[PDB]
Amino acid sequence: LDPMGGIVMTNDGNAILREIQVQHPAAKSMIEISRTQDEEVGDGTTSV
Amino acid sequence: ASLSLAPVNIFKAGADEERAETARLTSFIGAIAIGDLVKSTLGPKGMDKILLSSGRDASLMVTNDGATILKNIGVD
Amino acid sequence: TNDGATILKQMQVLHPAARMLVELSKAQDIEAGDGTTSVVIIAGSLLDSCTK
Amino acid sequence: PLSVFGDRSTGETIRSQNVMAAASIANIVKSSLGPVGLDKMLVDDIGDVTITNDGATILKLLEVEHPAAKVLCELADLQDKEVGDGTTSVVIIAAELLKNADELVKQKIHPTSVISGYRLACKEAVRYINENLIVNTDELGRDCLINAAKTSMSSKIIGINGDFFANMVVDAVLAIKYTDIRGQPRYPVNSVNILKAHGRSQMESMLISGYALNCVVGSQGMPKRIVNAKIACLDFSLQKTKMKLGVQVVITDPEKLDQIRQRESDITKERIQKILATGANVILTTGGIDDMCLKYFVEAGAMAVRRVLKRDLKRIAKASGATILSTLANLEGEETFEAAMLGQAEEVVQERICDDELILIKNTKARTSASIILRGANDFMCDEMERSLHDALCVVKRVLESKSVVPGGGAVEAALSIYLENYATSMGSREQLAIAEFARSLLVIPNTLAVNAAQDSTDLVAKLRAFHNEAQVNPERKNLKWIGLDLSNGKPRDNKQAGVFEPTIVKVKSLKFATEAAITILRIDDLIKLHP
Amino acid sequence: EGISVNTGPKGVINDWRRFKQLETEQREEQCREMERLIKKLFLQQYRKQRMEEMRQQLHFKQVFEISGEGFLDMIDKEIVIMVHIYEDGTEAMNGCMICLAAEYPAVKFCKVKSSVISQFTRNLLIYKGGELIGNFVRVTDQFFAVDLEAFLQEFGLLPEKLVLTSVRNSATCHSEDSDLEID
Amino acid sequence: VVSQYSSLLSPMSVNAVMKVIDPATATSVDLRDIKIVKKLGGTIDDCELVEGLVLTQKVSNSGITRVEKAKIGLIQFCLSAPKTDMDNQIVVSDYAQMDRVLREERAYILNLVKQIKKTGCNVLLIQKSILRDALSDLALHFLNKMKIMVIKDIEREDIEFICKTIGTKPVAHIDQFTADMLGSAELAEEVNLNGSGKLLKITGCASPGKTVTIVVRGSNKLVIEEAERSIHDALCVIRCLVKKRALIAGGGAPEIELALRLTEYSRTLSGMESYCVRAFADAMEVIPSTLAENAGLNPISTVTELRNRHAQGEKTAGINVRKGGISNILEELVVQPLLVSVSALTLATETVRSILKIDDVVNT
Amino acid sequence: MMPTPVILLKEGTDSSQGIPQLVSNISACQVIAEAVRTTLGPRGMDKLIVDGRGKATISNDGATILKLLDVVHPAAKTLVDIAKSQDAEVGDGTTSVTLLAAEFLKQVKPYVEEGLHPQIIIRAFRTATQLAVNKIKEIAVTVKKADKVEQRKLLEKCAMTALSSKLISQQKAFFAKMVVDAVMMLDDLLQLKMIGIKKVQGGALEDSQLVAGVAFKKTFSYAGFEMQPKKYHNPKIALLNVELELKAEKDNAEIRVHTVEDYQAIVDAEWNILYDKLEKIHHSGAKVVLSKLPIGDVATQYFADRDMFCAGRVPEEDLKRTMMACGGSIQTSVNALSADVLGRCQVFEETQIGGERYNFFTGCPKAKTCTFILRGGAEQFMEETERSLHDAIMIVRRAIKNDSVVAGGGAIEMELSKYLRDYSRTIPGKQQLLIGAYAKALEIIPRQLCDNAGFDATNILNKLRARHAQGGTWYGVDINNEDIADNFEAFVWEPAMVRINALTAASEAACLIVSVDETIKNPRSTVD
Ligand SMILES: Nc1ncnc2c1ncn2[C@@H]1O[C@H](COP(=O)(O)OP(=O)(O)O)[C@@H](O)[C@H]1O
Ligand SMILES: Nc1ncnc2c1ncn2[C@@H]1O[C@H](COP(=O)(O)OP(=O)(O)O)[C@@H](O)[C@H]1O
Ligand SMILES: Nc1ncnc2c1ncn2[C@@H]1O[C@H](COP(=O)(O)OP(=O)(O)O)[C@@H](O)[C@H]1O
Ligand SMILES: [Mg+2]
Ligand SMILES: [Mg+2]
Ligand SMILES: [Mg+2]
Ligand SMILES: [Mg+2]
Repeated sequence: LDPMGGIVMTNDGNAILREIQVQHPAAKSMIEISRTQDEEVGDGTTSV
Repeated sequence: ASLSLAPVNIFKAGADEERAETARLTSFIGAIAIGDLVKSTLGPKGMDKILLSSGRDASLMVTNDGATILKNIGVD
Repeated sequence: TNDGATILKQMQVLHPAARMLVELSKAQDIEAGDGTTSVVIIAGSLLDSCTK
Repeated sequence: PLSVFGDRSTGETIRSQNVMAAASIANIVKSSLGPVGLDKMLVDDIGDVTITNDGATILKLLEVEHPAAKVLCELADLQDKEVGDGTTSVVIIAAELLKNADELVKQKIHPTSVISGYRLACKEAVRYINENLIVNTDELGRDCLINAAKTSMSSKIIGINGDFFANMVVDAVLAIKYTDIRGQPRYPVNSVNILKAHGRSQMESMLISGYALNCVVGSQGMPKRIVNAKIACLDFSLQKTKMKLGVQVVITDPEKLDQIRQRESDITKERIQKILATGANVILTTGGIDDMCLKYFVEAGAMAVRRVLKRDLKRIAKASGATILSTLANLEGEETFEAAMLGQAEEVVQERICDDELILIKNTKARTSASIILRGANDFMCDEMERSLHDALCVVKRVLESKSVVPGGGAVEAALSIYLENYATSMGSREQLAIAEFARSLLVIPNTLAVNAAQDSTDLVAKLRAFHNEAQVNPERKNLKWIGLDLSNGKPRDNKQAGVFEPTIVKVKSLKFATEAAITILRIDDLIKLHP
Repeated sequence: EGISVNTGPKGVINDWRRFKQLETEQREEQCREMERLIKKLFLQQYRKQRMEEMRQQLHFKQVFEISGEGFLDMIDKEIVIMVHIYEDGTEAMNGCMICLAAEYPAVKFCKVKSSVISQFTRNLLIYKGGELIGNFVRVTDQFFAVDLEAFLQEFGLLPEKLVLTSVRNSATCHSEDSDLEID
Repeated sequence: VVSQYSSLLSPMSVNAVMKVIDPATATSVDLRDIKIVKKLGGTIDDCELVEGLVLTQKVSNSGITRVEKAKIGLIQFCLSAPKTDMDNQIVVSDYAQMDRVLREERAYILNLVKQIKKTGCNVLLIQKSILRDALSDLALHFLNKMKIMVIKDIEREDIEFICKTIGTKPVAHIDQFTADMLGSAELAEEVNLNGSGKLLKITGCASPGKTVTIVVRGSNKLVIEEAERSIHDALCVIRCLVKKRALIAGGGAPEIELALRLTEYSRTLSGMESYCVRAFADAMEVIPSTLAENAGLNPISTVTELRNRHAQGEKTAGINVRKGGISNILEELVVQPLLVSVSALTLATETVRSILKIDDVVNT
Repeated sequence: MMPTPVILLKEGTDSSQGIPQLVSNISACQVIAEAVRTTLGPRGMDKLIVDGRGKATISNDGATILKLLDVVHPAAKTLVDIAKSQDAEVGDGTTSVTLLAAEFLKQVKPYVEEGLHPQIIIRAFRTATQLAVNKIKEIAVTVKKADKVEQRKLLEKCAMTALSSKLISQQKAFFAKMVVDAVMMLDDLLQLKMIGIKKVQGGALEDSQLVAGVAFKKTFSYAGFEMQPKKYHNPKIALLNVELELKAEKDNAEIRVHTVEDYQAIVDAEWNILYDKLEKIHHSGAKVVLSKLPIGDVATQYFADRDMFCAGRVPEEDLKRTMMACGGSIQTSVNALSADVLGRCQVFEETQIGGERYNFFTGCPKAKTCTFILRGGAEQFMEETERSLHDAIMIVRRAIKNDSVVAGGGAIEMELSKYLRDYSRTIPGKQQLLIGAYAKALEIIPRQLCDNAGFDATNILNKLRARHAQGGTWYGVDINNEDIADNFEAFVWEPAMVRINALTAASEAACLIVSVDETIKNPRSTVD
């Protein structure tokens, strides 16, 4: 459930990690890792 | 160096002090006020004063006596 | 800083005699350039003797 | 009786407060020293994350309120500016110097004597370093550069991959070499464009034998690769011509409006016609290009790039031999463009880098230039790679400019401590104590190096001091000057043979700056803080 | 009565200024709050707004949540600054600010509760150059990101509109020491 | 604080004063002829005494630096499109005029640059302008093509100093820009301060002016400001030597001699004024106590020893911090001009007399 | 960290651990020592502390200053505790203990900061302290002569040394002689409660006196008291614990009579009971009557008619002291008032001292007590005089226990430092640095003396070090002569147990502080 009111319904790793707000800097690093994996090759986002 | 006019404060809160000229001024002002209050009640043609008490009793008195006038007033 | 004039001017002193001493240091700086600490110390000592 | 609207701390109170502030600043960064050092994570108020080991970066990002702490932070910044390495060692040395100097002052030693002793000790330390501990790099060949780079990149995110990053750095620095007047070589680091992009591992970081632009071609129509490139560098926008503020168009005969409007764009059309007719293939301009002119560039089969950075354009023009043209005006009052103003590179391509593209101007002639593309796991890792890489580039520049290096791992500090504690017996009576405390303060670096590795700091530093003392006393044991600390095994080691070097300028500038900062803080004995 | 007091207040100028600075801060806060606190107390169906919405999701961070001192000194220093007052239709406003902030890096979207700043609490402040240029109160009467975008562009408060690079290029700005070539 | 860097700064200050005045027929020193330039970075050991002038402005003409046998020209007009003093507009009603406007503006700029170059000028200083553009891009390009190092944004207040140093005469209209108005210099070079900044230095001038420049370097800003203040104090002291050329010992010797002699003088008076003069002498005795203090010396015993030595006849006996005792200080080379002690005494006495004539404070 | 929805400890629990908390503890101990540094030596200065009620406390004693400081730091409370411990066990050295403990901690701080294991430091401290105590016991000077005059001189010199740091140091010889006289009259247990200390405002310090007997303030005389004679030349003193006034015989007693004759008989019976008690007192031959319980007006007048003296409501301690000074027995019953239970003194007098009336019992050859009547200008003046006399009294008692002395003024500290450095020079080297740090820390006392006196501490320390190294055991700081001198020949003497206990307590405090690695502070309960 987005802050904008929309609903993202998926099992893709990158989307799930992208629509989540975190405060711990290590969690931010992990989110950035998910985005990097998605952008570089597009697959294996959950595995990484 | 006066007791009140010194860089270090030597008194409790609210404790005042008045040096020579100020003390003389206050004493003379008080004495003159009292004398002007009681006078005009002097001599065969003196007039009376009305004393309205501020207390709950609100007692009313009219008098020509200096002692009675001075006794029933708030003096500071 | 160690400059007497700079020290005196930098800090607000709020008292008339203190301000006159500050401007004394300024004047000594203008005419001489150094000795700004000595002149203020001398004025203070002179007034200290004036007390007694 | 002062009647000053503000606080006032005097004497031992303010002296101890200043020492407290400096020691706190030191203890902030003391844990990021040496190969067994560890990075720090800085999180701003809005939530940005910065993972770094550089002391200058940490001290710059941190909010600081005490003036002495500000002095040490600015000292680290200055050390970063003038040298580029040792930004943590300088802060640690300065804070230890203040601590020991204040301890001396508390013993009723006058601060002036302490300051004089510090000055004498600093001068003697610099002289002894320059006369005894320096190693000439002439006979060491290329291995000295690689080893200096590897030493500088230890304690960094790219520390383990030093075997590869050091070759990369040395090649990049040697690429930008140039000799100026009066016949000495100068190495203009910061002319190496460092481009970051997450993606593949660190080992896929590329050294471009050319220049790398972080931009894209203007239009999709123009080709993304040109083999024989004739670069034309321009410093003016290519748009419809708009007359200046002092000129206004007033029409009284309506028949002239069409001609006016036609010329309004025909002027730029003719300029581009000249530029393309000279034979140009690649056009880079700092100004913008509107779609009308992009159409000419597409039809001509040439690449046009807009909004190029000024420094990037200057570097491209210098490397390729082109000349920046802010206008098309010759010395006879005409619009023209000679072919001699065209730079040349043997290939200009637009490569895709992790779902993004950038122009790679490869192998420019008339000059060799270098650029570095860093690949990391995420943005934070790439930023730390860039910072450490800049540290290494600065170190290699210092080594190549001044050809003297000194052993690393606290060998210099221990040798200086021994020599200074020996030499202090001859100067004065209280500056004796000052110089002895300077020598003791110099020993904080090996202590911190050892304690960061969870080794026996006391025993290790005692062994190192014994080695250096025996080297200084015994005439024929001068080969023990290079004994430093091996933190991987926790034993003293010949650092000259181990390949642990650093430029002499780092140590010398660090000592001078630390001594001056300590003197500046120590000169204070009263603080007035006016109420805002 | 005619005291013409001599060096009387002089002996207490330190305390007088001690309270003077505090009352100056209090009056600064009061002036900042009160200046707006009570002073105010087919093309027709927007065919293109759906396209603007679907372009808006294509990019994330969050708006800055501010006490009173923070609100004062954020606008006192340093562009258009938008301040949203909320207490807990604020969710829709927050979403609109979140969506608009990314596409307009120049603007300084931020929000702050009214608790840290009783008629105002029960029932959007826009700054520019330290002075209020926006003139909107109770935006509930007159929603998505396109609604706020059109509402602000009607009065011309949103600066006019960027490509996405790899990650970044710049490291520092200082003396050039760029490429040089000498004989 | 720069007491450690004294062997470098004392001769620097003396030379700075002696290079801006005539040794004879000089009764004052204008300290505004000694410009102090502060540049962060380095240490105080890097302070310099540049003979020419140092400009913080950067060279607009990138790529050309360090011109030798420079012929500096300083202009006060603007190198841009023509613009009259009163409001002017150009009306275009035909495309021919539309092209001719650009053509003629280019021709005008080219003629300006050609006239400037014809005089042999190779360094150009341009005064700062706020109304119209002082240096257009076309003008800069033309000047670069002619190999002229262009320097813009020169402040208005610095014109007098620049003209006094280099020898350039300002030019306000191109009709008057001739070779005679050019200040020939040996070298005009732009240098970098080891990554801490860029300084523009014009060293070596035919017929140099009576100005010098002191460049102060330091590791932090605060020590730089204090070094500037200390250098200013040294220059002011040398100026105090220039006017009222009289030298006396320092180290508290004049103060203790004043105390002793004034006590003796007060013995010869009578009444309350004798008491006042004796108190004046006792107050003068303070400075030797302060000098004895702050040095680890016993103040009262040191002052008594000084007074005894002066009564013995040693006018130059003073406090010796190096030896931690009392000795002749002229052997320690501790001297100060007479117009420091005299000025301090006179000003302090004036202020005391002024304060003593005050009996009330009124708040407005 | 992570939120951990259900946390381990209570919310708000504060925990600090590692080297930083140890360094913080050392710094806190430094602060506590600095709070009392300037009170050490003959040049020491007093400290004034105002409580929350506005009452001031001008003091020089280190233990008193530390107690008046509301120290809440867990590590810093150890210094206050060891100061109080030294005050209780010995009575002097309450500043030296804190200075030594803080100096030990400061000296080991550099070694702590580099990761040295605290157990090593603790072992080094224990070894150095036991060696130093053995050395003190070895080199302490004792006189095995059983000479009473020599012992008295030793006690007077020790008391003078103990006193020459307080505001009564100007009259230190007079006060020390008086204190030595006071203590020598205690019999075998030297109980402090047997030495009364009375403070009377007004009068110079030299007007203070020691009473060879007992003296106490007049206690609420009733009507008819002024008719009693106020001087007796061989009185017999009746020490009683008896209420002499008309009152109910018992609280639960009730009288039930049904005849007016019985009513009159009961009234006369109460009167006869009181008069029988008074007559039994009078026929005992006593002339002075002191009672713990109130003595009524009827008894006062009865005694006045018989030329007797009465004083009721005498405090219990004063009655016990009168017992021990005169040689009687406190009687709760007057039925058997023999001559065995009656006190005796040469002279009793009721004189005036500075606006107060005092009863004096002098001329008691068999007295085992005394009384100090201190005169001063202010309440805090007499309080601090009492504190100084307490320090001197404890020193004299401890010296009575054993006449083993060492020279003061840092002489013993310098000798111990030299010995410990010499020992540390002959050990492998990890312990050598720590024992050398201990020895260097032992030099704080002469350094603090010089700093307080305004000396140049470094030169005095160098001279002392050279003198001790080249031979000379009792060389310490000479305050008046700006220099060093043989303190033993200068009669700067202290009992050895003072330094022994100081070293022991300082070492224990330092070891306890170093041994702690973590501090945990639970959230407060019932703050209200
Ligand atoms: N039919 C299957 N049987 C067994 N393993 C499978 C099958 N399909 C996929 N997998 C494995 O399961 C994993 C699925 O990962 P996936 O959900 O695609 O992660 P991501 O979305 O991050 O790529 C892959 O590693 C793949 O090897
Ligand atoms: N391989 C190594 N072995 C031993 N010591 C090293 C090694 N590499 C670096 N050092 C030492 O570690 C110290 C700390 O370096 P570092 O803190 O990373 O540089 P900076 O001070 O610029 O941050 C340097 O003084 C260096 O001598
Ligand atoms: N006449 C004296 N000269 C020098 N030092 C003295 C003299 N008398 C006492 N001292 C020193 O003063 C110290 C005691 O100071 P004080 O504050 O009185 O008690 P404490 O032992 O509690 O500090 C002792 O160490 C002693 O050596
Ligand atoms: Mg998948
Ligand atoms: Mg001076
Ligand atoms: Mg480094
Ligand atoms: Mg004592």
